Amino acid sequence: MLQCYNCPNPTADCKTAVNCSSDFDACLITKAGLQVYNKCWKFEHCNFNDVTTRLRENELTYYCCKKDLCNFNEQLEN
Amino acid sequence: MLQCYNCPNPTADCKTAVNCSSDFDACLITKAGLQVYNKCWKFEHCNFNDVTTRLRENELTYYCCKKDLCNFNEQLEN
Amino acid sequence: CAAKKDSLNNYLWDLQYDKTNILARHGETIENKFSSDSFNKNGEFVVVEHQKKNITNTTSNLSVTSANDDRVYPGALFRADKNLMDNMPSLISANRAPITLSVDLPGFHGGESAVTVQRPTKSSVTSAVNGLVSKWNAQYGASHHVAARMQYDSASAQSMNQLKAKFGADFAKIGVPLKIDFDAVHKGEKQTQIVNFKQTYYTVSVDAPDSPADFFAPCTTPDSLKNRGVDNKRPPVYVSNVAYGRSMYVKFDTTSKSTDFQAAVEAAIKGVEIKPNTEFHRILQNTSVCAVILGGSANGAAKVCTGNIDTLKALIQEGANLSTSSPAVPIAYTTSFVKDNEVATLQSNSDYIETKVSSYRNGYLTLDHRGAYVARYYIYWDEYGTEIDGTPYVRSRAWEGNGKYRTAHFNTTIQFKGNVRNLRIKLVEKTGLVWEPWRTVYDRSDLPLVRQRTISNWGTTLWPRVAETVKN
Amino acid sequence: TSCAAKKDSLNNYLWDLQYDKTNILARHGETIENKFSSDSFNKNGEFVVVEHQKKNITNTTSNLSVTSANDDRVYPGALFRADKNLMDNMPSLISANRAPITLSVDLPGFHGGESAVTVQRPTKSSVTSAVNGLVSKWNAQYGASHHVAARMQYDSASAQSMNQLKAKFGADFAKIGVPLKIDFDAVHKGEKQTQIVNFKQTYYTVSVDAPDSPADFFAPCTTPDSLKNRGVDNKRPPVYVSNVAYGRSMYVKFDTTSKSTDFQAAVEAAIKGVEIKPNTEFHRILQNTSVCAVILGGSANGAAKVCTGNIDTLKALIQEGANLSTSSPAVPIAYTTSFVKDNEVATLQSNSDYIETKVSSYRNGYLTLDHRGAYVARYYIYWDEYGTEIDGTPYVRSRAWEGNGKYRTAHFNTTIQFKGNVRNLRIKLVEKTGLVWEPWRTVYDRSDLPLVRQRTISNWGTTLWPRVAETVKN
Repeated sequence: MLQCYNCPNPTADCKTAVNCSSDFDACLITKAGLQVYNKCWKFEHCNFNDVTTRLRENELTYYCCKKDLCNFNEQLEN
Repeated sequence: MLQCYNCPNPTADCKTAVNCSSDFDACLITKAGLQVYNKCWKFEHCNFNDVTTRLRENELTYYCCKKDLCNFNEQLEN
Repeated sequence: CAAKKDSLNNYLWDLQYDKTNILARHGETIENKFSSDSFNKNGEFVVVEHQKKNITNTTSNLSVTSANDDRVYPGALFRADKNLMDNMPSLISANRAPITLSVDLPGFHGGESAVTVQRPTKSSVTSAVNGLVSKWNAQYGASHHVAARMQYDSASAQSMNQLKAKFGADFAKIGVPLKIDFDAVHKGEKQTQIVNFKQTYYTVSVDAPDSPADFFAPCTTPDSLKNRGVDNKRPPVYVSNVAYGRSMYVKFDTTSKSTDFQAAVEAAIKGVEIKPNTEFHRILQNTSVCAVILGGSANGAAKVCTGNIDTLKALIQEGANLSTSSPAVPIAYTTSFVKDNEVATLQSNSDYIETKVSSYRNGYLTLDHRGAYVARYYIYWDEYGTEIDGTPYVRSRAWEGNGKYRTAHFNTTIQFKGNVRNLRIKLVEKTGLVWEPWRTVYDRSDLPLVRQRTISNWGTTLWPRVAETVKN
Repeated sequence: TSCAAKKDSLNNYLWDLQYDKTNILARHGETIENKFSSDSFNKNGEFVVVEHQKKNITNTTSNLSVTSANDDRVYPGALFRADKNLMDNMPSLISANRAPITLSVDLPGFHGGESAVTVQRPTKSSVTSAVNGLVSKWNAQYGASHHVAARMQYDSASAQSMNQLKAKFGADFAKIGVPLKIDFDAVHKGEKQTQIVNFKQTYYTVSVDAPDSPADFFAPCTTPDSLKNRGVDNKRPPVYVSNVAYGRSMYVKFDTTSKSTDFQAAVEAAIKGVEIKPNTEFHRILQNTSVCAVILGGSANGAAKVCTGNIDTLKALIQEGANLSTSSPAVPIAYTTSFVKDNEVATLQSNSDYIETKVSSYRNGYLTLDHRGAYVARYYIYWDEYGTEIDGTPYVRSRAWEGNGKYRTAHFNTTIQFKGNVRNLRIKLVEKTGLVWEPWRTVYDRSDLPLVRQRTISNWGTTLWPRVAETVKN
């Protein structure tokens, strides 16, 4: 349904791509302080409050999209 | 709340504006033959299969949008 | 005469034409095109979008006007030629046979709703219709109040070519009293909407004769029609019925850049809430209205187009429902082919370049830290976006000076794009202390992108104070 | 009985420097107003849209590039001012009487104290020789043994303007990047899409030890006025090269004439490895991606030459420098500076406004209907037209083939044109099998089927035994 970078743990260089499940329709890449997340996501949860709570990161910047392997780290200014 | 013309049965000129329930994020106007429906809708059901199935029609065009009272009849060229 | 009575289904049945092209208009084509540009004139930004599109309009109900009123009456005969497609049909003169007419109107029994005109002429059929109305207002005038059946067609004003396809090839001469700027629409300086209203009281329809000969006097020969142009290239039609009432063209326009304009105009037509402080109210409160009223009589134009959404509502109520017993005139007519008595349809097809407009207003946030202690800000916001292709994306942002150890009198102003969303501001304060070593003083979210926003914090390390101001 | 002591005074001067460690090393490019433009053209089929909009790039990094121009003044233990020269990647040394300094190298093997060396009075040649002496000792004792793989890091950016790339890759990117012969006018016209990527392969890092006290670095009786005069103050604080990375560095230009989105994701996916295939998706973009790579060294290495290659050219250049051939240099590729006051790593902020151009295209398709069946047939064809309003609000408007429920007799043939952006194409045929009021008999009912360059649906046979076929193309 959609292909995106999904690393179950924060890593500066997420390189593993997976065909996300039906449950997921969008993709997320976030930079919380010094940690970087990449995973299949739901567009309805592409808000500050949801990403903050679901990743346990007080301060962050995030990006959401719906194209294959779009959520690479160079999409956020850093 | 999204505002949308919603008439429970087909009519030529639907005039009853209503605040759509929270789950409704779209506005539907569809011309099936000579019947015209105006309803609060869901963008995920703005689909030939979903529209025909739920209105008991086999031949139609439809228009969906996200703005207030956008589903007026002149929106479909027909 | 007889046997000679075979102009009917012998010359008028063997007529060869394609019912759906003989009355079809096409315009020269435009290849797909897309274009945009932005102003940045006011404090506003403004974007103008040009896009190629097509209008295909097929209607059978044709408009009555001054230039054609003399030729439009029930039972009249036309050729399905270029004159009809220009809404200026040419009469087929000929020694006509008697024809029967009928009228809606409530009441009437058996055949009292019908009348027979011996020599169909504009003058003669008119007097025949007036006489049939001259008396329903006698047996039933007091027994019934006849309402109007409202019908209208709306279209954005983009080009003359697309307006002709929407309203008729003769629209240029109807839309002169309407001072359509067009140039102002193409430059994004104006939005305009054209609406044609038709309030129908009653319609006079023709009783389909037994045979196509029934239409012409006896001893009318095929050659007699093959000499007045009636043929395969220009087959004949007759006015099936004619709607009586009041009609007008209305120009809605505004200098607003709001994208809810069309939806607000149409909501005003329909008589809806549009409530004190909603956005539809504020749009309609600045919409210029410009009406020119027509019909048979001789149109009449207007004067200087000065009106508002209220002028509209009065005319509706003034034309809706019966007028001063007036007809109030013929407003529409429908034609049918002599062969099979089926309703003819006119088809219009035109490409055009549409113009769309949009604008947002930049906002400013000023942070004045005139208080003790070390302040600290955490500001975020989301950028809703769409690539080419229409695919959505969300890119969140963070203030350059997020979490910087401020100090004494700190002041700064932040500039936000108008399309920013979900603004977020948190202010903390260093209190040299374990337990709550930072202490929140201001923590608000889902802020509104206002023109100006000022957040003034002061106080001490033990009781920081803070105030907030807005401005539009 | 006299001097020393005053080491206290120098320590207080360096500790009490007051600067904003961010804006002290921040760079700012040109400014531009919020412009938004779009235009289009029609290469044979292919409807191409180019859209320009004003963006901003902000970059913060502490990993500065080593070049031929600054190699003279970049060594572990060098002192600079956090001034304009450093921001331009041409730092100037602070001349002063220095103290010995201890360097360390992070190579595998070694014992405690073995991987470090002291340099009496560090200078460019004294530190370089010291480094070359440690690697030479490691290669002899553990070269045969340990095989070291480079930690690789890459920074990507779309080629849009020389100013935004200078903000991404350094104030001296121009000069460094003219060998890749970038064509900006071609990008903004939608003729090309281009990606610029800096690859850094680090074999090992030479680092400086904790100085214990910011006084020293310098001689014993140094007096803080010696620095005050020379321009070392809170307007231009002191920094030191805390470490220098050694290995292999190169710049790579990816460009294609494809008007496709997903280009950035395709190039980034290839760089990351990943089965870029399923021999279709990104596969087609990467068969059309030219690769131009210039490698940086010191012996005039070359320039690549005239530049030409593909993703397989890239992947070979990567795997050639994945390990030390314990015979290749020993080229510094990057260096990091830290503030003398608190030994905190210093970061350089660079930002610049620029207009980015994006491109998208769709190739219109054709549908052919051939009805050669002994029976009457009709067609029912629908499709969806998606769109976003001027803002970004989406909408969808369904359509119907003008010649839908029309009777088709004997031999009926026609082809239909479709914009490449239509979605969810639908097709139904049905044939007259009985009387008018009896339901038609459905031949061929298909939905949600892709838009190809050519689709032709032929139907034949007789009313009681109808037949139909589908072909697709390219």
